[PDB]
Amino acid sequence: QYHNKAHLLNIPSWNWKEGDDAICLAELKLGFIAQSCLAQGLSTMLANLFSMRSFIKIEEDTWQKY
Amino acid sequence: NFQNNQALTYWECVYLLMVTMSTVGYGDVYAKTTLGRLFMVFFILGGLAMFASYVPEIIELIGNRKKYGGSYSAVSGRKHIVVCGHITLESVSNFLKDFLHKDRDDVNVEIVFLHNISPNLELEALFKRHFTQVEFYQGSVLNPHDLARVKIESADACLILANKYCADPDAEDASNIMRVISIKNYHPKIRIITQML
Amino acid sequence: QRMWWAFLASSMVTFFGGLFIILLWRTLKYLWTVCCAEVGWMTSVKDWAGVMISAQTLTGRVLVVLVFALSIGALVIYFIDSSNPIESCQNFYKDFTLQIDMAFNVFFLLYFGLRFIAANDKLWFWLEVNSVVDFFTVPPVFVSVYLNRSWLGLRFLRALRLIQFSEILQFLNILKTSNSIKLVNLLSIFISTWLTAAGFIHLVENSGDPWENFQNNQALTYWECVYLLMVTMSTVGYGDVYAKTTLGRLFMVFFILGGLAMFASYVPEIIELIGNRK
Amino acid sequence: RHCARPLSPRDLAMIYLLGPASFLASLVACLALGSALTACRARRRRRQ
Amino acid sequence: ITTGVNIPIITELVNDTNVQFLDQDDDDDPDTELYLTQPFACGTAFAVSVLDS
Amino acid sequence: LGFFIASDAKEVKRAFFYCKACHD
Ligand SMILES: CC(C)CCC[C@@H](C)[C@H]1CC[C@H]2[C@@H]3CC=C4C[C@@H](O)CC[C@]4(C)[C@H]3CC[C@]12C
Ligand SMILES: CC(C)CCC[C@@H](C)[C@H]1CC[C@H]2[C@@H]3CC=C4C[C@@H](O)CC[C@]4(C)[C@H]3CC[C@]12C
Ligand SMILES: CC(C)CCC[C@@H](C)[C@H]1CC[C@H]2[C@@H]3CC=C4C[C@@H](O)CC[C@]4(C)[C@H]3CC[C@]12C
Ligand SMILES: CC(C)CCC[C@@H](C)[C@H]1CC[C@H]2[C@@H]3CC=C4C[C@@H](O)CC[C@]4(C)[C@H]3CC[C@]12C
Ligand SMILES: CC(C)CCC[C@@H](C)[C@H]1CC[C@H]2[C@@H]3CC=C4C[C@@H](O)CC[C@]4(C)[C@H]3CC[C@]12C
Ligand SMILES: [Ca+2]
Ligand SMILES: [Mg+2]
Repeated sequence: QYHNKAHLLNIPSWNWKEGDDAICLAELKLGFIAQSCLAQGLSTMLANLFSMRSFIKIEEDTWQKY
Repeated sequence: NFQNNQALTYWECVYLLMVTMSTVGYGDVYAKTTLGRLFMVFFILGGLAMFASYVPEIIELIGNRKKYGGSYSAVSGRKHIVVCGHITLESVSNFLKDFLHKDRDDVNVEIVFLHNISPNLELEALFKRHFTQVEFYQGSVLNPHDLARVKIESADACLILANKYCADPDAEDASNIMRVISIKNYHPKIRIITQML
Repeated sequence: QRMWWAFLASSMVTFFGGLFIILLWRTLKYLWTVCCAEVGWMTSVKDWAGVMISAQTLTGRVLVVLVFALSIGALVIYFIDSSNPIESCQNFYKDFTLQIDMAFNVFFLLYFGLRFIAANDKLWFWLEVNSVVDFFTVPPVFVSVYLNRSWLGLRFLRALRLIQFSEILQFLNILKTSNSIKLVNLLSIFISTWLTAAGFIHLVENSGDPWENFQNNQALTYWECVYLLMVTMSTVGYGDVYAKTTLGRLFMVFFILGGLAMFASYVPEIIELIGNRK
Repeated sequence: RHCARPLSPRDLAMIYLLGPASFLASLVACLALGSALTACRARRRRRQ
Repeated sequence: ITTGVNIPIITELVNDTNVQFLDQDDDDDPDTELYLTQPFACGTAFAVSVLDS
Repeated sequence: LGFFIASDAKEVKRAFFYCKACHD
């Protein structure tokens, strides 16, 4: 949650410059939903970029191949 | 001076420790040397505990498996229906009594139950009584593989039963709603007869 | 002068030829696939056989009761014949027991045919305990009747037929309560395992080790072997009677695990099921 | 041991094939009985 | 007559396996991963699990 | 420092090894 995320910003040792990264699942998911609202299909495009995927080929010509 | 030696083969010793470790005891073969008896004293504690705590566990691990994990085999010229939902002894007995009554025509319609919970002894006996008319399979409606096992694509209809005596009617209604959702997701053209509280 | 491989191998090749033919049909279907509203007469006959073996009609109930009675009778006949020597000569024209045994075995063969017809899957039916018992029971006596010589063989496997008894009591609508079904199941399994293991021990101890020219034989009666496996399976142990042959000791090694677990997990349950009541 | 005698080739063939022959005969007899009973039931059903 | 399957909709699902119920014109498979599913590939389904990367 | 989209890091490694003279 974002309100619980704001608590971490009050810690003296919590420094954003050093790399203290509080990935907010609700915040990022809502941002992805809004970006999909701007342009449909962008959420999956962004999600697949962060995910490490191999190089797989399919014999038959289907949508899954492309 | 090695004068206490006993002519024991390896198989005889294996049999001896089988007899000892199970606390059976025979006295036909036993350790006679001092070192053999000291090792028997230690192995009594060790191997007896290991046998007692291991053999039932190994037997229960090997024995357990799916019992109704097969797939229904459709027969040409005969139709079948699939029954899911609230599957208990009382509901199944009532459904079979009101479905296979002699007052109807000579209808050859097989009944295939799909339930995620294994039946108890009474339900198994009831299924045995209707040996040629009723078949049972274990699986979840929300699982497409279980729906494919009972050959729902060729089923004449799908019947869903509800627990009318649930503490929370909303929860049971919702569970039936997602059972309907799953069966329609697998095959949308299948006929659904379901109870709504 | 010893003729036990004949009776062994008649049933042995029966079971093997059955499995071989089944796998051959399956492989033929497989190769054929790879390289290339009225029900049928087969379906109607299968439904008829299933209805009959499930005691859904008067004839089915009579057949099931006869199966129960004749299983008990075959077990009693084996008990009577256990006192006879391991290998002896038979006449078939003066002994009534042999004729009764043949009638029982013919009935069991017909029942096996009905069960095979009613079976959904033939491969898994072929590996059923009852099917194996029939395989190793009927061809032995069939060969014995012409060979005029009788070998004790694997008749103890007849006791395994008792395992079916509970199911029989469920086909006749006699067993309906869960407690009664559980009690009958436990009693049948326990008694059948005990008697079959006792018969196996009796056979291996009286015949002796085949590779030692049968010089390891021990004069053990069937009752003595039953008492021995009672003593062993309860982990009591006496040493007054024990298996001396290699086959007997191997079977004792396996039965220790099996029967000890079965006794420990069954006897208290049977006692608590019988004892409880209003 | 009066039954002891040389094992003729017919004895070998019968010993190796009596089990399968008996089981095949049982299957054939049960198939014939089932066919006859089903035909009789169908005849009694249709004629009414 | 404009049916509702053409309306752009994105659905937040906590359980990935439920993604099979979102669309009826695809071959559902429980073993298929969420990213391989058609409703996710079309931008109509989103789950926080894909954020674990 | 540039951000690329590519199948593997060895593919993007070619960007730092690109030579104008060698690919004139
Ligand atoms: C289900 C589990 C517990 C089965 C265990 C199998 C047991 C019974 C087997 C596995 C290994 C076997 C041993 C392997 C080798 C030998 C040495 C040989 O000279 C005599 C037989 C003997 C001594 C065997 C006896 C039986 C044995 C102990
Ligand atoms: C000499 C004696 C003890 C040998 C006994 C061998 C037995 C146990 C073996 C030999 C061949 C085996 C069969 C070979 C092939 C298959 C097909 C498979 O899908 C299920 C098991 C099944 C049906 C096996 C069951 C066990 C089997 C029958
Ligand atoms: C249903 C299950 C339990 C059946 C398993 C088959 C068992 C009981 C059969 C298959 C092979 C058989 C053995 C094969 C060979 C011989 C040698 C003979 O001189 C004495 C009997 C003996 C030692 C047999 C005893 C019984 C036996 C072990
Ligand atoms: C060794 C002795 C006990 C054998 C006597 C015969 C057998 C079949 C005995 C042992 C177990 C008994 C069964 C135990 C329990 C029940 C359930 C009851 O609702 C009907 C009778 C029935 C089914 C019994 C029938 C007779 C039965 C007495
Ligand atoms: C409550 C339950 C466990 C009771 C079980 C009954 C037991 C004790 C009975 C049932 C069957 C009986 C056996 C049946 C037949 C024989 C063969 C005969 O030549 C000697 C007695 C002997 C070996 C019997 C011994 C006792 C026996 C095993
Ligand atoms: Ca779908
Ligand atoms: Mg059926």
